[PDB]
Amino acid sequence: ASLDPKTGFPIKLCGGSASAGCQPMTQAASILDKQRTVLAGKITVAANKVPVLTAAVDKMKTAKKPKLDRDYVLRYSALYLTTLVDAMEQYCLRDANGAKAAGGAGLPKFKETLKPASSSSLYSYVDTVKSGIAAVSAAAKAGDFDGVNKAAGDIKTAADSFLSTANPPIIFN
Ligand code: CLA
Repeated sequence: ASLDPKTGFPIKLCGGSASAGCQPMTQAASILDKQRTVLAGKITVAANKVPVLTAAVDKMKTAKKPKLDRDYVLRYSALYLTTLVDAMEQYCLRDANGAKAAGGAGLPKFKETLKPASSSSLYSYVDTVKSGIAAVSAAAKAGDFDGVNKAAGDIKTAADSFLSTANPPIIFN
């Protein structure tokens, strides 16, 4: 019904009718819906790791000689924020062009010729996270501890907002 906070994994038997059965061979979910639960689970893991940065930045400022580890803030941004932004963009793509993005147009390639992730209803939330990445990097260069904390909070609100409007089908295959 929801996705695990850390692992991100998902948390009726009729004859002649799929009846949205969870059991395999009775599953009514499309491969697109299964791809959407995967992307949503990956969005869930990255957003739930935003609290971990907030704690690290608080430990940095409380230290006797406060210093901002540009390397930690930039490495967390490289490891979690790129993940979250790319996954949000992919969810937006699958929503905008439907099956075409699930492999219906072939191997991922340049000149995709499918509806872009931009112009999606949920794309505005992806723009908020892109601003959050820029703030996390700008604050780290500046040395502003408060800037990193709020920017991570802005990303956390945006990712939670995305999932709520997305209403991703949770599929236990
Ligand atoms: C065995 C290796 C393996 C495994 C387990 C996965 C697993 C995954 N990949 Mg990866 N991937 C792999 C190899 C693998 N990949 C390779 C080699 C490539 C390069 C071609 C990719 C390229 C790739 C991309 C580009 C994407 C994934 C995605 C995914 C996720 C969703 C699965 C999916 O899209 O199925 C989709 C499967 C198909 C479209 C067809 C494959 C054939 C199916 C699985 C078998 C059906 C059997 C059927 C019942 C019998 C025949 C029926 C008859 C009618 C024909 C999942 C985490 C997606 C994702 O969400 O991750 C971000 C995604 O966007 N993968």
